[PDB]
Amino acid sequence: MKLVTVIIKPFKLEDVREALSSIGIQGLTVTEVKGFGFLPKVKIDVAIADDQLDEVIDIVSKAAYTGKIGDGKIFVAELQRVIRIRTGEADEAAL
Amino acid sequence: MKLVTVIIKPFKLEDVREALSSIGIQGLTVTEVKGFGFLPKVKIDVAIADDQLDEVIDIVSKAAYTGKIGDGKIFVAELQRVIRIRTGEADEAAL
Ligand SMILES: Nc1ncnc2c1ncn2[C@@H]1O[C@H](COP(=O)(O)OP(=O)(O)OP(=O)(O)O)[C@@H](O)[C@H]1O
Ligand SMILES: Nc1ncnc2c1ncn2[C@@H]1O[C@H](COP(=O)(O)OP(=O)(O)OP(=O)(O)O)[C@@H](O)[C@H]1O
Repeated sequence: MKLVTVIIKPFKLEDVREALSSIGIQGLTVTEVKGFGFLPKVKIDVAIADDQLDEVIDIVSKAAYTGKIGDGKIFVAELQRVIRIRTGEADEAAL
Repeated sequence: MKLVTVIIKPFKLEDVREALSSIGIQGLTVTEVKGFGFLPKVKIDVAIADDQLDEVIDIVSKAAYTGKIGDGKIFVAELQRVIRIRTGEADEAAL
């Protein structure tokens, strides 16, 4: 499992959110944040199966790209476990 | 050490916060976020010792459970280190 974090300009929220839906990813979390690189930013977190990693950074990158400074960055970390409180399903079954 | 992240409906904040206190966990961080699954959500992060993992997801799950869609999810990641700036204590001593 992986946790993929995208931090971008608040205006590209729509573009990345729709890109995500393309490959069947609707579950996600968005935090209003400030990035010093201080300006308003949108942080988007998404837990996925290992098999989807390259598929996700690909679609996100293209969705955010403009070629101009400030397109954003992608951060990847390992997720030891995910649990759906309602069912108790874990990992891939919890998504 | 582990980082346990709970994302739930803003109204269950109290229930989970009290559940946490039951097993002696008062240290925690809460972020107002939006979850697309877009609606206001409460993200609760809590760093703990390894020995407390099952104890924590157990109490949180029961505290949040209703059986109805939207009970929330739990995300677990490894924490390489924790430091208490004031003392310089690390890990379990930093909690
Ligand atoms: N090293 C970092 N550590 C933590 N947050 C970071 C780091 N680098 C960037 N960020 C976050 O990611 C956001 C997006 O970065 P952005 O792409 O705008 O950076 P830039 O340096 O201005 O341009 P570019 O990435 O195109 O060179 C930043 O506003 C900030 O919130
Ligand atoms: N795969 C994911 N990646 C990132 N954030 C997620 C993911 N799945 C859920 N979340 C976050 O967790 C919150 C709680 O999920 P919630 O339990 O409400 O999901 P659901 O699919 O509506 O219902 P259920 O979990 O009961 O099937 C979401 O609003 C979102 O902020």
